[PDB]
Amino acid sequence: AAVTLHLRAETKPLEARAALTPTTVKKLIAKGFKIYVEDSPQSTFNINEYRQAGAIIVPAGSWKTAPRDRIIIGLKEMPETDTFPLVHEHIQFAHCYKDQAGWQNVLMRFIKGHGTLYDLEFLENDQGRRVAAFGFYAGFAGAALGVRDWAFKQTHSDDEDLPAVSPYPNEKALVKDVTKDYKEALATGARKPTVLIIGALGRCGSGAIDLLHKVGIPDANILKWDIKETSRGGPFDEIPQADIFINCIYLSKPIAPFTNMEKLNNPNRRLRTVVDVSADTTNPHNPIPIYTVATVFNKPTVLVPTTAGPKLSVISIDHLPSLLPREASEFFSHDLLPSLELLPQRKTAPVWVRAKKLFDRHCARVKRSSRL
Repeated sequence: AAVTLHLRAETKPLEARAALTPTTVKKLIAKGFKIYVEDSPQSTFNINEYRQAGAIIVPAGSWKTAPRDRIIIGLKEMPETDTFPLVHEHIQFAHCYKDQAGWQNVLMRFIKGHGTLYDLEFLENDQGRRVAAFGFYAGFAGAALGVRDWAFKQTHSDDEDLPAVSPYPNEKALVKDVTKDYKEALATGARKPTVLIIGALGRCGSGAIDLLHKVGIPDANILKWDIKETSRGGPFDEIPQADIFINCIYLSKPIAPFTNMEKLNNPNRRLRTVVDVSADTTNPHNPIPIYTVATVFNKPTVLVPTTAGPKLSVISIDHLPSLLPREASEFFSHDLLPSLELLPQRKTAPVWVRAKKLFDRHCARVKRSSRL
């Protein structure tokens, strides 16, 4: 019943996280698994770390010719330019269950090769909770950039914007960089910022709070809100009153927004930075209707066109965990490990059976002449 996992190197541009880390590979091998790991220069992990963990090192792309019994595990989707049949059982975020452009073609590759897709985004426990995501570090990274933008505004003129950001090698490095910016801001006479976090109880909230504490922002300066508070109904005066606002709650139904331009266009507004960790350009009812652009690492902030009050910017990056690829990967792999240990019995174990049945359901939606 021994299982063989093959960690394919990511091809998606700039993706430096990994589905399995050296630490998790070591544990799996200790559990009887056989693990192959493809060399990946862009990975934040050095290939030698996997070698020392006991992995069999192979060339990038080797999975395409690997024995059919190997389970191919990766993080991001396959290149839309690849069209050959997928014959293996794959574990990955395929992004083809929400009618994404070209989703049918994605599934057709599996159908043609008689392969199987166990999508990471829908892998859940028996209670319905996802087994592995990147919430904590999405909030941690979000808070880090939030502090950096707030600090930038204290040390530069409004004519300048926060410069391009890049992934950090480890948490210590990120905290050190944010702390430096932070201290430089305080040196000018700015007071320690007040931070409002909506969704403070979830993992994203926990992550944001952890970054704030580590940078030195007092627990007293953090207003921790969640459903209990948001249930009052927006707009919330606490948002314009805070120096930094971090949102961790995803809302897409018709309800009063958390804030709006009417409330932001006020000379007494203190708010300088809004980090919407739940940012989604595809959201039909954005609870923070003050931006339409999804910012990116090379241009992290976008101006909110206010008519009164100090310069206000939004950070709407949808892949914040990529700012700390190593830690994001360690947390993710750790959370995923228990499910991975059930692969030997994936034919009957609900966590995997659910994923397989989900795959079958979506495949059944695909009607093509080539299947006749």
